[PDB]
Amino acid sequence: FSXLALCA
Repeated sequence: FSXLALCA
């Protein structure tokens, strides 16, 4: 996915 819990 694109952005879960570490999109940083």
